[PDB]
Amino acid sequence: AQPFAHLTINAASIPSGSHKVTLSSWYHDRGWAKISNMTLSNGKLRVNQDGFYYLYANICFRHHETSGSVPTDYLQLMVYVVKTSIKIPSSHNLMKGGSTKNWSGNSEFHFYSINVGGFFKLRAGEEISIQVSNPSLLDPDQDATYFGAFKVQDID
Amino acid sequence: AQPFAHLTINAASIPSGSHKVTLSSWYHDRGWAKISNMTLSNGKLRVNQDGFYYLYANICFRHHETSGSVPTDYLQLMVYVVKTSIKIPSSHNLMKGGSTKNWSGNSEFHFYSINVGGFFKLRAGEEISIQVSNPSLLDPDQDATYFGAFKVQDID
Amino acid sequence: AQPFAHLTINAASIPSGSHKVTLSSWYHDRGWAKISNMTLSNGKLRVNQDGFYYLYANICFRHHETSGSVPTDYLQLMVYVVKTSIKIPSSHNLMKGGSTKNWSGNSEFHFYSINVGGFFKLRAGEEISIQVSNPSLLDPDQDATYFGAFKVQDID
Repeated sequence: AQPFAHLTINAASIPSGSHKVTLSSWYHDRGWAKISNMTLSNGKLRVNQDGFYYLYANICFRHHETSGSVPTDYLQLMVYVVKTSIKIPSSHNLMKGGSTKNWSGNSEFHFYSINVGGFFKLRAGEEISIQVSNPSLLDPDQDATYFGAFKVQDID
Repeated sequence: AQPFAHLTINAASIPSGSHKVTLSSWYHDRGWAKISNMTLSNGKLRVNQDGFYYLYANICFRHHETSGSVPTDYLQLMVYVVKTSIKIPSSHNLMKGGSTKNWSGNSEFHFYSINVGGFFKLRAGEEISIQVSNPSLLDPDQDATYFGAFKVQDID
Repeated sequence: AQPFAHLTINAASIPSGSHKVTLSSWYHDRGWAKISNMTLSNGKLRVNQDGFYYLYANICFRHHETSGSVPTDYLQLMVYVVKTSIKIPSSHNLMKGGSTKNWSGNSEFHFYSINVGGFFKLRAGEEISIQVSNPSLLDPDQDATYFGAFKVQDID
């Protein structure tokens, strides 16, 4: 039936840096993770069926004093949903979300989630990927960090 | 026709504590609140028809110095969208969102909202409910705190 | 086919005030901005076909110390999705989101994004618009600030 995907983060895809990076490991076969009529290729969600899709992502970041220090008090926690063309490899942000945070001292725990959503016209061959800042602060739970898409209607 | 629900907060389901609780009272028949081919049973949204639904929630929290003061300098405003099943009961988190906030001195007025959304496969008999921390800080307005769902396609 | 819109901010509709305003200039014809069987009239999205629609908005605010300073150390960064009508002079709030935030001159860069979404029953002639506080702090990129709608089903 109509294409779709709901992907949960695989805790492998997370270095120990602050640099913005493409998340490359997502489950598509366990818990809430599912996919149909679309292809997952190392963090790249390829469209197989032309259409107007509703796209979305939810990203939680967290930090507990107990787990150690971090280079700085002030973080830029951002999420970018990117479209890339297998044909014309031009790459652009479909959506952006996030917040600057002062997780400064004398607080045992800090947490913050970001969500984005939107309706976009997609062509088979096009790929959707997720980039985030501070990926070492990501919350690994499946109810926490995910992204997905579902076709609403055909190209018109 | 296809099932759906948009439920608004009934200011009754609001204790005076900071412990996380399931919100049990939502309207389904005034203002923007509505429901069709779905059943609301004391805070639980039961699925009637099997399908792939888009689920969402928006939750607003606020605080006035005039109202008094916060339980602590550092607060944790969170939302959890929980799924349950007839027999074989088992609370399962579908999504979570939130932030840690320092609500003190600053301005007699503090506010923060959270939103979560996602595409899930659902079976008749399963129930969607909402839990939040600091429920006594909820914004009672129908445009501030609500949750809902709408079927997108049949199970496949 | 079924109606929809995805509108992106036109940097014209941005005053230099802190006063809450209705954003009056959106693109419907370039980049990801698109519209089908809905009509844009200076900031309001008119519904032309009765239906149950999914509505959404993403708003991003940001500040560069190089741009000068913020009107207050503690800012109210809010968005309200409002419904008005071609006929009556009413004005109804459908969703609200936002946060109070300290951008107290220290860090050289501040950013914060908000997103809201919901399922609403709409009649031809009703119009959707966006109101935000601190409009001079809006991020003008098409992936940062937008709102839209897509019909899910006919009225019932």
